[PDB]
Formats: sequence, C-alpha cells, structure tokens
Amino acid sequence: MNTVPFTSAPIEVTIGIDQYSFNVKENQPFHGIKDIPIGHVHVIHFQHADNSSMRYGYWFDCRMGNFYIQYDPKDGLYKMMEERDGAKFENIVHNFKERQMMVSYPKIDEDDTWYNLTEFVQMDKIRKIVRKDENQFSYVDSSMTTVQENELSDPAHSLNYTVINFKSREAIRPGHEMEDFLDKSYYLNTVMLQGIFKNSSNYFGELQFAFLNAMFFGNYGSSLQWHAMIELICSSATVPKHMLDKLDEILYYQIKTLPEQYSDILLNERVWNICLYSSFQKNSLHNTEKIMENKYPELL
Amino acid sequence: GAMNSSNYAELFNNDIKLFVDDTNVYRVTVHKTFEGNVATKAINGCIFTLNPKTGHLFLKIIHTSVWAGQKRLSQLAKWKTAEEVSALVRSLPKEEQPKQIIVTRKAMLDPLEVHMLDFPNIAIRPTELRLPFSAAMSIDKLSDVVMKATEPQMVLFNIYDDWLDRISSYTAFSRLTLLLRALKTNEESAKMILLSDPTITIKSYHLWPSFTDEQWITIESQMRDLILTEYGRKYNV
Ligand SMILES: CCC[C@H](C)N(C)S(=O)(=O)c1ncn(C)c1Cl
Repeated sequence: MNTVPFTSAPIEVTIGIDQYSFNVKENQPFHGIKDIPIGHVHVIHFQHADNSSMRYGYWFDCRMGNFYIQYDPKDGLYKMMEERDGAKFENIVHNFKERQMMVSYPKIDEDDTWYNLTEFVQMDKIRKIVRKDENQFSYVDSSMTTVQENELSDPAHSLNYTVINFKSREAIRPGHEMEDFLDKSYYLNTVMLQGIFKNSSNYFGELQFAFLNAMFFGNYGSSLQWHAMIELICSSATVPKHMLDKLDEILYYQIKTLPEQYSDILLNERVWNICLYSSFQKNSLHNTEKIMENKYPELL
Repeated sequence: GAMNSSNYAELFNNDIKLFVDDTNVYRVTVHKTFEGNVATKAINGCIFTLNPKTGHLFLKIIHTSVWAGQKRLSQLAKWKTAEEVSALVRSLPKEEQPKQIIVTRKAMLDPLEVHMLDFPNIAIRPTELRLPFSAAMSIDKLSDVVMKATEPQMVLFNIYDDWLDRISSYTAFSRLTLLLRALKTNEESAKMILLSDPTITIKSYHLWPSFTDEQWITIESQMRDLILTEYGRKYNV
C-alpha cells in the first residue's frame, strides 16, 4: 500500500482521490493519503473552497516514484512533486502515520469500481496524451483543450488525444465514401486499432482516460473525446466480439459512477440515443442500455 | 452558413456557385403486384445542378440502371447525387470550380461534404429557401431528355435561354423561380399560361417561349395570379 503525503494544507480545499473526496479546512492538520492501492493509476484532484473555478489534479502511479503534495503560495495550487530520497520519504511517511495525520484510501473490499474505470489506463499512455516528460505524474485541469480543439492555443498545456473526425480523409477511403461514412469499420479496425492504437486495450485506455478527465475536471474536450470513441465503435458494423463485450462493461461502470446531477452536461443525447437505439451495436450493449434507461431515461 | 432571404443577393455576385437539387434523382411509380401487394418501379431521374448567375443547368441524367440491386435507394440517391456533383467539380479546372455549393435539402450536406473532402475550400451550404426546383421535370424539354435516356448522360442546358441579354441574373432567377413555383402548384394552369398563344414559339435551343419584355410582364403577372389563387383554392381564402 502506497502513500501520497502532503507538506500541509494552507488553503481550504476539497481533495479528491480517485472517486473519493473529503473537505480540508484552511490550515487543518492534513498530511495526506495512505493505503493507496498499488497496481492501478490514480488521480488526486483539488477544488479550492474559494474558487470552484478550475478543478485540477494529478494522474500518477505509485510504482513510478515517491510523490507528495505541496502547496505553492506563488502559483496558488497544490503541486505534486517527486522525492528522489527514498529513505527521507519513508521516514517522513512513517512519522505522519504514527501521528495519524493521513486519511486512508477508503476502499471497500467488495468494490471493483476503480479497477473497472481504469482497467486499460496506463501511465505511459497518459504521459503521451499529457506531454510533460520531466515529471512521472500528469497534471490535468478543467480548462485544458485538446489537440483537436486547437485545430478548430498553447501546445504545451494540451491534451494530445487521438484525433477522430468522421468527416476526414483519414476516416473515408476515396471510392467508399458512403460505405465508410455509414459503416465506420474501416476507420475503427484498420486506421485506428491496427494503425494508431495497435490494439483495443490502448483504445479503451484512452477512452477511459477521456471519461475520467471529463468527470473529475469537467474537461469538455475530454468528454468530446470519450463520446467520439464510443460513437466510432457503435457506428462500426464489424467489431470484434470481445471488444463489444468489454465496451459494454466499461460504459456500464462509467454510467454507474457518473454523479446523478452532472448527467446533463457530460452525456451527449445524440451520441447515446444513436449508440443505444440506431447504431449497428444497438443490441450489443445490454448492461449499458439497462443502466442508462433505469438511471437517465430522460436523456433518451 | 445557411442561405436565406437576408443573404439572397450573394447568389448573383461573381463567386461561381451551384445550387444542387436532388428531389428528382430517385423517382418511382408505385403499382399493385399480381398478389395485390405494392411495388415500386424506378424511372429515370436527374440531378438539377444550376449556376444561378449564368443560367447553366448541368443536368446529370440518373438512369434506372444505377439502382439495380441496390438497397435503401432513397439514401443511396443522396450519395449518388454527391458522387456525381464531386465528379463535375473534379472534371472542371480549379479556376472554373465552384467556391460554394448550396444544397436545397439538408439531407445532402453530409453526403456532399464527404464526397468533397478533396476540396476543403469549397463551402457546402444549406438554404432556408423553399426553392421550386423539383418542378424542373415540368419543363418539357428537360423531362424529355430524362425519359428518353438509355444510359447515364450529362446534358448542359441554359435555364435562362437568352434572358441575360436583357435582364440581370437577379431578375432571371426571380423569373425562373416564379415559373417553377407556378408549375409546381398547378402544372396544367401554368403550362396553359405559357403555351396558350401559338404565335410565341420556343426556339429549338431554348426551354421557354420567346416572349417580348411586355409579354414576360403579362406572363409573370399571370403566374403570380395562379400562385395566389392556388393558395386560395387550397386554404379557401
Ligand atoms: C460551377 C460552374 C462551372 C461552369 C463550367 N461555369 C464556369 S459556368 O456555369 O459559369 C459556365 N459559363 C459558361 N458556360 C458554358 C458554363 Cl457551363
């Protein structure tokens, strides 16, 4: 079990750790988060009590280093940092636990939610979507735009998601205009899966990462990306059976985990009704369609 | 964005454009089968492509053979339309190519956008006008070439005859739309109006009779009356 210690908590902030969150008061004696499950990526995220504008956070994998949080009073935010002195780190963390100034990652033993939301997400891929190679963790916030959004402005602070565009020469083979636009199998299987992603796990990993950034940060370009990657599968007549079955599981847990009140901005009516009721795969997402209809019947 | 009353005169500026109407691409007669069920029998159609500034109508005749063994023909028709338009844009040199194509039905936007990806600098636009181009098959010489075709064919027509010799393209487009609106609302009355007087002939190279200016004003008046009336006759007013 790993730990992300905090130097202190100088400003009042709602701190999130994966799907959990807790309020820390200004200068409350908070020294971070323990018992973080090894083997998964994690995200620790922040919303200041003073400025609910800009949720922000850090994706990290505790196997990649010892990481801590330290508030920066100049830049005005909780910053993740790496401690290279492993001995110094263990020592500090041991002390903080002794004084019990750390919250415990509150994982219920029945609960596979986080595994199921991050099954295919890998830090190495996160770090290529979020380019900042001096660090082993990745900063995202609400306002970051995607490489695709910049085509339609600072390239350093972008989300370099894979550009999907259904009305593009990459999506459409000369000679199969109608065929490729109505059945996107070529674009999914040849261009994207075989060509760019290499395999369905990397595709699902980006899809899952896009959703989580949309959910935790209200990142609009991420939500667009999540929906694009869903729609590309649902609009392909030819999809490996294992991908469909796993897609259904992936989306099920995303829909299950979405806050009830946020469904109106994070869920594209057109994409979902098309995917559940018009697309080739309208009959192939049984779990997703059942949870959607019982939880968000309004949208449909 | 969309073409409407407010940007109406853009049609007559010096940026070459085309209006594309697909309403006569896929045409069927509906009949009863021996077993008493219903079947369709396709008949030849056309893509009504009009340069609204000069008058040229690049009529691409859609022979029934293009539908043989195809499913979802109303959807294919939009893509066939797009494919034929794209082919015209490609055959043309860059300077002669249209800067914009306006489709008369929004269902053509995606098919044409997709077929025109090779031409990202050609704007594809819808319109909010209810243009009467579906009545182009009520022009006898156009209907005739379409029904007689035995193979795919493209025939170039001037839908303004020689009018631009005397009137502007704004005025010629208005005359055309009035004539087509009339023909669409009551083709019989409309055609009687146009051909009542034997002495006024349709030149062999023309589509409409050789009306003088004064005769066009009477004609245009009568077509208005027709359209106003048919509108009464319809709503009882
Ligand atoms: C998109 C339109 C392309 C054609 C080739 N034009 C340039 S035209 O419609 O003005 C035209 N001008 C003269 N002709 C005989 C034609 Cl036809």
